[PDB]
Amino acid sequence: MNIFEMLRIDEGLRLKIYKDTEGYYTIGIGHLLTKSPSLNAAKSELDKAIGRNTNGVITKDEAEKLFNQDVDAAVRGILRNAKLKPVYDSLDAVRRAALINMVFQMGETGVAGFTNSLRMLQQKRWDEAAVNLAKSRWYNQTPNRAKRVITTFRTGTWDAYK
Ligand code: NA
Ligand code: NA
Ligand code: NA
Repeated sequence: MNIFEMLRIDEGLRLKIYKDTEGYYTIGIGHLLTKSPSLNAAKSELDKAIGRNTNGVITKDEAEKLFNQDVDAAVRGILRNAKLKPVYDSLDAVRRAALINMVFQMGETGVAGFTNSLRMLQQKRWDEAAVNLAKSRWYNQTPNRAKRVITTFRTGTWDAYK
């Protein structure tokens, strides 16, 4: 198990534009296109992201390219953020993947706002961090995925993904 396989489990793979859990146009492996309600706006984002006229359908290789870029962007965003980088640096490799997963789903700014959870993770108070992470819109709206990510932070194992 690794961050790519973990996110593939959590995000799935679809090759045509569809709406994510928040109702936002998405493609591939959880590649958010736009929060706009305009499908045309989402298709333009897709064409710009892929570099060709797509009219809403991509290949698996194209989906995997966006996914690679998106995982890279999540790590890059953690490392450039003054609140996330110290937490990331303090974690082991499994829990680092759990933090990348959150940033992939919610964005750098969203995760960096979890001030109290981040402090408990930096303190390595894993059960307390897990309880605190569940007191969130994130957990309430995607509880099964959040439970998997939280179990990864709690245990430092891949038990929730195997
Ligand atoms: Na708490
Ligand atoms: Na869920
Ligand atoms: Na589990």
